[PDB]
Amino acid sequence: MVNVLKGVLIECDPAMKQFLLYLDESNALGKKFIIQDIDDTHVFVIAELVNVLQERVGELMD
Amino acid sequence: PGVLDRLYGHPATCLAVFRELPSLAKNWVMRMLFLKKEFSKAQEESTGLLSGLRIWHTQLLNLRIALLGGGKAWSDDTSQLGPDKHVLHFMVGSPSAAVSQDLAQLLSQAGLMKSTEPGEPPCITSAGFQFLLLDTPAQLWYFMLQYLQTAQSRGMDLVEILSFLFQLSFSTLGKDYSVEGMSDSLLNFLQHLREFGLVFQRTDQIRLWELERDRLRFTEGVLYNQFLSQVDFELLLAHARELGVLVFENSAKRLMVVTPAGHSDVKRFWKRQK
Amino acid sequence: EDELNLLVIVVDANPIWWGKQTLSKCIDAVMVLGNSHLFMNRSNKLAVIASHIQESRFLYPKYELLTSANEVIVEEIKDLMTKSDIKGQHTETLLAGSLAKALCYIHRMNKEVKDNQEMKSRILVIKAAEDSALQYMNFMNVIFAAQKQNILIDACVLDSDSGLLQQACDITGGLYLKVPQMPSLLQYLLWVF
Repeated sequence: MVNVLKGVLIECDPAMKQFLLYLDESNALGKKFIIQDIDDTHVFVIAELVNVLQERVGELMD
Repeated sequence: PGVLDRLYGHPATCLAVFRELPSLAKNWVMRMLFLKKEFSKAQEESTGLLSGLRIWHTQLLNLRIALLGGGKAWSDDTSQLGPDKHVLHFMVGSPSAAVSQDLAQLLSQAGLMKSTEPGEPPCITSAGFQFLLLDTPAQLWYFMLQYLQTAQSRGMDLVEILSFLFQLSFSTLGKDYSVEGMSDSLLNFLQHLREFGLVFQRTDQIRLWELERDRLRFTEGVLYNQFLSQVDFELLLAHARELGVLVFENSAKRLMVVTPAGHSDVKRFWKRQK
Repeated sequence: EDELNLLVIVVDANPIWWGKQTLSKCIDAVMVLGNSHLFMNRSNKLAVIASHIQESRFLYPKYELLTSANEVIVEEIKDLMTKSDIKGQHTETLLAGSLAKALCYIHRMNKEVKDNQEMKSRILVIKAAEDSALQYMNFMNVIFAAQKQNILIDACVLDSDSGLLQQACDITGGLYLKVPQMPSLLQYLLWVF
């Protein structure tokens, strides 16, 4: 089962904020690159480099 | 009179018994201090002997004058003993003892100037690795050594003392780290150095804990694992992450799991053997 | 330092010191204490008296004098050691006599000082011995004189039971301490009073 590995960052956000990151993912310019996938409602596989952006954008956004 | 040797003897016995491993000696040594002491002491085991050595000079503070001179006489013996002996605990003991002899003003500046012990304090002072505890006794020794010289007219030691200058790099480090304790020790060295030789030398805050919390926000740096060949290899590789305590998440119906970066390598090794 | 201060130390010589088995050490400690006391202020003076079994005697009479004080004390005590009044041959000591001597000295020093300003004095007793009924009138006479004089009599009982001394401190408004651990003598002298 050690078939495949992928370095990624695991984000453990709440059931409220997660959907904003996804929203952030779409309807965005130079984006949609951001989320690898939604593993759980709470957790997402995302970014790497994008994490700095996702966090900052969330901050700036309401 | 006869009672005197007996009573104090019992505490000599107690210190002797739990002499080796820890730091039992300090309290008992003090009691021992009051009641050729140095010559006789020398035979006894080093640790504890040094402890007694340390506190006795401190304890001195007419007949007292006689005592100091007597101590001065065998300052060499302790000094010979100090070197040669030279853990952090031991190291603390050797400088603490040296420091104590220094304040007494019994030690000969010459002799001290050319001795390994002075090199050793700045050596530990230089190295980043030494702990805060070693640092404070090392620092104190230096301060006391300089304190001892109330002249510098005739004090070769106030040359080697200059070895403080070497410390600045160490202070730069220490500063880089948030080691306030170390820095304070440095300042004491500087201030003391200047002192000896000065003549010769020319609500509202509620938003501030919230602004601190704005600098912390979570995610983890991570490996994901997928496309696992059969369930036994998820469960082995998963249980071997869970005992390593670096599972961030798991879902057995996905056959998918997550490890933070610090145990990527123990997983990469277990994936290769079994 | 403005006020001249005389501290008289009465040392109980009794052979009880044998039980103490050391007198030599007690002297060394007392000397250290005196040196510190004299060093604290220019105006401090010290007088030392020995209350022996047979009689009271003056060991010594400023800090500059300390070297003199040390020699005078060592020599004086050695003379005292004599066999008579040996061990508990005589349980008591002549404290009344010692106190009388102390008050006389304090008075004389005071008169000279009277020419000048006021003097403050206190008496310290290092007590090894036991009190006796015969002693009551004489001791109390001296004690009461001190109280009237407003001279505190402090007492450090290394051992034995001198009730009169305990009473003496109470009347005098002085301090009385029965020392547990006699080897801690130096600490008591410095700390206690």
